[PDB]
Amino acid sequence: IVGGYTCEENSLPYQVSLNSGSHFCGGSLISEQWVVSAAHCYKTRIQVRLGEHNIKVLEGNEQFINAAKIIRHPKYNRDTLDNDIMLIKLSSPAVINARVSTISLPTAPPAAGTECLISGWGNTLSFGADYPDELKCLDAPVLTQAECKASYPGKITNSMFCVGFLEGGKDSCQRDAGGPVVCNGQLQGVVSWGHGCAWKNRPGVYTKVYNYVDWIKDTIAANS
Amino acid sequence: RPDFCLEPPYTGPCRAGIIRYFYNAKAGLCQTFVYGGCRAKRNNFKSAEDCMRTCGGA
Ligand SMILES: [Ca+2]
Repeated sequence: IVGGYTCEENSLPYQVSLNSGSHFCGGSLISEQWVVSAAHCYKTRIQVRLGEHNIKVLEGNEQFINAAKIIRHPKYNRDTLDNDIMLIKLSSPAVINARVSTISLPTAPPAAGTECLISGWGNTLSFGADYPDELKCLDAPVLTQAECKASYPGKITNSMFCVGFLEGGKDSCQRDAGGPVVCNGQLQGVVSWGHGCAWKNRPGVYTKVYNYVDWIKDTIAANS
Repeated sequence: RPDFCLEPPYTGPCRAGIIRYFYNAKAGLCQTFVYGGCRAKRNNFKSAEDCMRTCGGA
């Protein structure tokens, strides 16, 4: 996250870290045994880290659970980036408590102008590599689909929407992918892609979680 | 070594952070970089050995 601030400790109890060697993507806890992330975060083995704030230091609220099943959306296209969403089933249920809990799936997609919260342990610089120990947060508005398409002509599919700023300096970045965009108490987006991070006129592009509510509920049922 | 060995490393637009190798022609060796997870260019290898086999150095 570029141009954000350190989140209050464990104030985003649905935020997870995906770890393979080290932190490489985020995710969102949506049930006791299921996490939503991005399809381009796929690896064959992933350890999910819940209850984290500082990912380099033991704080005592963490739960580390290996993925038992990892399921990419069947229409994910790795060249257009269409349908960039994935589900991870935990090998055991997460313990739900004050510092680890679920985020609601959305009942309607978010209106342009809605203020949302984007979070992750991704790069904090638009140039360079400053990967933070502590979880970062960014308050940012949903853009109109027209402005989103104008910013990235020809590239915005029906699975995508933009959140952020055209003036530059505030955005998600590498190692934020798969993590949450939360608006009005609902998980509305998955961090996906952009041209650079926080560049002028190039806002963040996110997967529209609302479009996958049925796919998520049915996939959970079929694997549970 | 192929022409694409001389191209700069390419993180690309996706926002994962996946460790990959590229040939750094200035240093004469394969080095690591952070790959975003999609739209890789050709100077992008999953191991140092793959990079050295194709592009040399070291
Ligand atoms: Ca920790």
